[PDB]
Amino acid sequence: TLHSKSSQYRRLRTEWKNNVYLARSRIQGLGLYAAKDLEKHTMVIEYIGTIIRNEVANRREKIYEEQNRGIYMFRINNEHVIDATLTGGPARYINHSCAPNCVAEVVTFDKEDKIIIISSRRIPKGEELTYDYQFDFEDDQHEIPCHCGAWNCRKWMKGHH
Ligand SMILES: Nc1ncnc2c1ncn2[C@@H]1O[C@H](CSCC[C@H](N)C(=O)O)[C@@H](O)[C@H]1O
Ligand SMILES: [Zn+2]
Repeated sequence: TLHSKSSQYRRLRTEWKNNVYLARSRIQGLGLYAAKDLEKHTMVIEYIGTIIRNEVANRREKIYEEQNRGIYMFRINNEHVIDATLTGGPARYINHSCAPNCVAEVVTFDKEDKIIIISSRRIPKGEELTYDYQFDFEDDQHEIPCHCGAWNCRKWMKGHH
């Protein structure tokens, strides 16, 4: 079926290169933009990387912090993180917004769990892609100023300089 989840994912693997482009962000550093008008609830790009445990992720983040380099991770849940720092794709440049246009959802395809960035509304060509990073207050991580610039911006987020 053309509109099934598995078919959407299969189309994603061939189309994602045409959905997005990397450019200077209107938020911070580099960001990811819609290369074309994207319909609502459409799969945009997969957050690829290496699935690791919290223990492993915290040890990696220390390693990275000692280098002059960005850290690129997506937390799936309390147990696992996708580390995109070494093996990620352009989805790792997607910035946080307190008022985002995309959502990240787990999708299972041929025996694997995947994080797919999905539009939560129509996105015009040239608009920056964002999702909400999901920083819970219960300690866990550090936190930096948020510069997403939205009206309801919580002024803080999880991350690094
Ligand atoms: N709304 C926002 N406000 C401030 N910093 C942000 C942000 N969204 C993303 N970032 C920064 O981007 C990182 C997440 S990865 C996003 C890619 C990053 N902009 C880059 O050019 O490499 C975090 O370390 C954070 O510092
Ligand atoms: Zn914000």
